[PDB]
Amino acid sequence: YFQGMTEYKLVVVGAGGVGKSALTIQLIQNHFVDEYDPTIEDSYRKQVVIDGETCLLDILDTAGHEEYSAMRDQYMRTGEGFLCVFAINNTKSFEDIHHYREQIKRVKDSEDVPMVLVGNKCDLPSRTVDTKQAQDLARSYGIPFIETSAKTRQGVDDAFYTLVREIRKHK
Ligand SMILES: Nc1nc2c(ncn2[C@@H]2O[C@H](COP(=O)(O)OP(=O)(O)NP(=O)(O)O)[C@@H](O)[C@H]2O)c(=O)[nH]1
Ligand SMILES: COc1cccc(-c2ccc(Nc3ccc(C[NH+](C)C)cc3)c(OC)c2)c1
Ligand SMILES: [Mg+2]
Repeated sequence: YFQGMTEYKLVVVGAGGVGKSALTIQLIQNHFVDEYDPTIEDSYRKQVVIDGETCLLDILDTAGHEEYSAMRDQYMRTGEGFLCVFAINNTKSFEDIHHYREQIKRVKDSEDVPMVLVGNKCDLPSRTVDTKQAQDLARSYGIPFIETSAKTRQGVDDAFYTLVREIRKHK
């Protein structure tokens, strides 16, 4: 019996400065944050309708630069889907995606975790990562790729909604 709307626990991961917080705040507040305030851990919530189903997104916004914590592994165990974010002007953030994916596969002990690859800051002219490279990486992992800008709001809804659709397909 229906006791309230379905809830989805999403975790936003990726290197320092790629725009994880900016993406989340654009989704929740329709606000672009220009300042860089490094995150340790922040929790957000939003009700949306995706494909005719009302649901609640519980979003955990993570730290880019973090050593081994068992506290980190805990929320990666409970998270049901992961936005893996790099910045299209930062090649290192793109190469770090492999490390986030491995970390997630290890803690969930699974090959088939709901995930979306997100290439953020697509409004900047200093692209160093081609769309095609990122699409090929996503195709090799069997996951969707979405280009976003927290500043223009391009792809922001889509990134989160796509992840929810991936979670739904997985169960
Ligand atoms: N032009 C542009 N700037 C962006 C975009 N997303 C984020 N930024 C900028 O990049 C900086 C870092 O954004 P922020 O969301 O804090 O990064 P983060 O990944 O949450 N960092 P951390 O892991 O330290 O928490 C900020 O100055 C922000 O305004 C984007 O899509 N376009
Ligand atoms: C442990 O690993 C996870 C992993 C992923 C998401 C979550 C999650 C995020 C936010 C909330 N909830 C929440 C969201 C925003 C606020 C802030 N309030 C001021 C509204 C409080 C709770 C949540 O609750 C079940 C779960 C937990
Ligand atoms: Mg942040």
